Amino acid sequence: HFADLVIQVIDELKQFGVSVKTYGAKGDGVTDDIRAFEKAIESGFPVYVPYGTFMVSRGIKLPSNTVLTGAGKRNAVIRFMDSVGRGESLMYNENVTTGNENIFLSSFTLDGNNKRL
Amino acid sequence: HFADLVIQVIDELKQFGVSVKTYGAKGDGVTDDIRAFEKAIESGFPVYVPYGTFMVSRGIKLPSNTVLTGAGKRNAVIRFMDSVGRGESLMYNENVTTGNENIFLSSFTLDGNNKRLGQGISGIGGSRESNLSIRACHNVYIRDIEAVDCTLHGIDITCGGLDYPYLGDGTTAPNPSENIWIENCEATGFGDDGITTHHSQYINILNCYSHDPRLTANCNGFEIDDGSRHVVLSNNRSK
Amino acid sequence: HFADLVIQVIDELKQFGVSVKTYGAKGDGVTDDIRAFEKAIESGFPVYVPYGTFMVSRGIKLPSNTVLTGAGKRNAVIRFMDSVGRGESLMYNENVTTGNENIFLSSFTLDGNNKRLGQGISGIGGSRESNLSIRACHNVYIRDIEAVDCTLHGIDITCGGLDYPYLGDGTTAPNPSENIWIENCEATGFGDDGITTHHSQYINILNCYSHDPRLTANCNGFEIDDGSRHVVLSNNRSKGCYGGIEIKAHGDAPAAYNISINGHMSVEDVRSYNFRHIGHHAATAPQSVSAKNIVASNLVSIRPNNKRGFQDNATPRVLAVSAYYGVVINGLTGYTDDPNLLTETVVSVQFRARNCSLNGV
Ligand SMILES: [Co+2]
Ligand SMILES: [Co+2]
Ligand SMILES: [Co+2]
Ligand SMILES: [Co+2]
Repeated sequence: HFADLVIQVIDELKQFGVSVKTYGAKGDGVTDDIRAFEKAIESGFPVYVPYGTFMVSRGIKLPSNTVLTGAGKRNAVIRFMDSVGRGESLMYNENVTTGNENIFLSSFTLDGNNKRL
Repeated sequence: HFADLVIQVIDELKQFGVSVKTYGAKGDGVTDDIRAFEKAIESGFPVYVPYGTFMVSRGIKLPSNTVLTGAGKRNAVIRFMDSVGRGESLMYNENVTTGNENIFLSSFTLDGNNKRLGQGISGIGGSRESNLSIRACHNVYIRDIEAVDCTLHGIDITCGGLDYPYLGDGTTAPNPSENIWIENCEATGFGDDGITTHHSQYINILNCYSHDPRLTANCNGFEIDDGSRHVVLSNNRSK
Repeated sequence: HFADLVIQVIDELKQFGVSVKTYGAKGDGVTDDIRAFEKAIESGFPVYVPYGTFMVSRGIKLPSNTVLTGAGKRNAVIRFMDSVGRGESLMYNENVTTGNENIFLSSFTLDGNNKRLGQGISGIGGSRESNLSIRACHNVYIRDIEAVDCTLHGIDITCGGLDYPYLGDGTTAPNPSENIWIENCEATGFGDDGITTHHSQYINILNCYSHDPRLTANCNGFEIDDGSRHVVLSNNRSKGCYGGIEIKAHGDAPAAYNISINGHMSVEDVRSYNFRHIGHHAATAPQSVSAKNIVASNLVSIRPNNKRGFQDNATPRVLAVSAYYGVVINGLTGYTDDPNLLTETVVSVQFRARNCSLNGV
C-alpha cells in the first residue's frame, strides 16, 4: 500500500509520458495486458512501454496522433499470447479502410508468436 | 492518503487499546459517532476515547467485559444529539433485565444534553434517561466520570428492569447490581439525583462531588434509595 | 518496512515514556516478552505497557527509580507462561536482601498463572511466588494493579530476604520496607493473602478490594502480619475470605502494632476483623510485649459465615480481639439476614486482650 502510493506519485510525474503499467500492465510474460495498452493509447498521452514482456490476446490498434515508445529492442517486448487465433496483425492502425495519421513508434520488440500455430 | 496509511499503522499499535476513531468516530461536536462506538465496543478490545466531543443519536449500550476509557473529563466528551427523543439513558448496560458483568468505565464526560428538551424536564419514567444507568450488573468500576446536564440522574445503580419495583416493605427485588465502585465522579445539573443507588448491594462511593440540581423537587446529591444495602460513602461533597 | 519506519518515529516521540513493544514485546498471549521488559526497564526511561497479554518466562525484576505504567487493568496484562517453574514472584524488586528505592507501578493486571501448577497449590517457601513482592524497599507506590490467580499472595510488602524472619517477640527485623502506598488495587484467587505486610512501616492501603482466596487455610483479604507497624487501612473491601482484616503475628514473631483502620467493609468473611497474637493467648503464656495500639472506626461486617470451611470450620465473628493491648473500636455495624450462619459469639474480646473499648455498635 505504501509502494502503491509511491508508484502513484511517479506515474503523476509522467517522465516518459504515461506508462502502460500505470493502466495495469504487468509485462510478466504471462498476464494479458491488452486492456492496459488500449486504455493508455486512448488516453491522449504519449505512451511508454518499460522493461518487460507484455502479452496481448488481440491486436493492438493505433489511432491517429499516437506516440508509442519502449525501453528498447529486447527490453520492451510485445507478444501475442499462445491462445490467439487467426486474422490480426500484432499492431496496426485502427482505421483499416481509410487510415490514420501521425503515428510515431519507437524502441521495442514485436514478437508475433507464429510458433503458437 | 499518506496520512491514512500513517493512521493505519498507529491504530494497529493499539497503544491504549482500540480508539473509537479507528472505527470512524469524528468527535467534532456534529457528526453522529454512535456506529463507531458500537463497532469498537463489540470488537472485544478495550476501547479508548481520545480528545473530542463525540455526538451520539442513541444510547451507548455496554456488554459484559467492557473496558471504556477516555482522555479525561472535559477532554473526551460524550453527548446526546439535539434530535434525540425520549426513553434512553446516555450510557447503560446492554442487558437491561438480567444484567451484565465486569464493566470498567474511566475518564470522560457524559453530557446528557437535557437542554434539547426545553427547560423544567425530568425522566420519562422509572430509571430511564440518566447519564449513566447500571442495571442488574456485577463488578462495575466507574471512575473519573463527569455527568452534566442530566435528564434524570447523573449515575444510577439499580436492579434489573427499566422501572423501579415497589414490592412492599421487607422485600428484596430480583436481579440486584452488586460490587460497584464509584470514585472521583462529579454529577451536576440533574433532574432528580446526582448519584443514586437502588435495590443493589456492596457499593463504595468515594471522593465524588454532586451539586446544583436543575430542578427543585426531591433533588439530592447522593440518594441511597429503595432497596439499597451494604453501601459505604466516604469523603464526598454535595452542594 | 514502511510501517516499521512509522513505528520508529512514534517510538522516538516517547509519548508515555518508552513502550515495551519498542524493545520487542509482542503482547500476544504466546510470545515470551521477558527480554523486552528487562531491556526497557534497564534503559533508565519510564516504561509503558500498552494493550496486550505479555507473557513472561521468569520474574520481572525491578531496580531503583523505576516507573512502570500500563494501559490499565484488563488492558495491559502481565502473565507467567505455562512452563514457568517454582520459586519466583511474578514481579519483585531486584535487590532481594537490602532492597531498592523509588518504585512507581500503575495500571495493569498481574496474572500469576497459578493454574499451570495444578489445583490446591501455594507458595514454595517464605515470601516466594506472590504476584508482586516488595522487599526492603523505600518509597513504593502501587496503584490500580489487579492481581489474579496468585500462588502465594497478591501483593506482599516485607523486609529483606526471601524468607520471613522469626526473631522472637519484641524484636525488629533488619531491612524493613518503608513509605509504601497501595491504592485502588484488587487481589483475588490467591493461595494465602490478598494484600499483606510484614516487618515494614509507614504504609497506607486505600480503596483496595481483596476477595475469594483459592485455598481454605488462613487466607485473609488484608493481613497485617509479623513485624508490621504504623499502617493505615481505609475504605477497602474484603469478600469471601477467612479474615477480612487480620492484624497479628505468628508465634516467635512480634505482633503488628499501631495500626489504624479508617473505615472498612467486610462482606461474607468468616471473622471480619480478627486481631490476635499466636503464642500469647493462654493464661499461662507470656503477655505479648508487641501487640499494642489498634484504632478502628466505621467498620462494616455483613453476613459473616463459614460456608467455605476455612480454618477447620472456625466459628464466625463480626469482631474477634485477643492478645492486644489498647484496641479502640468506634462505629461498628454488623448485619446478617441468616441467623444460622453465626451461632456462637458475634463480638469477642478474650485471650489476654486488655484495655479495650467499644463504642457506637
Ligand atoms: Co431524588
Ligand atoms: Co430513587
Ligand atoms: Co494469611
Ligand atoms: Co504473613
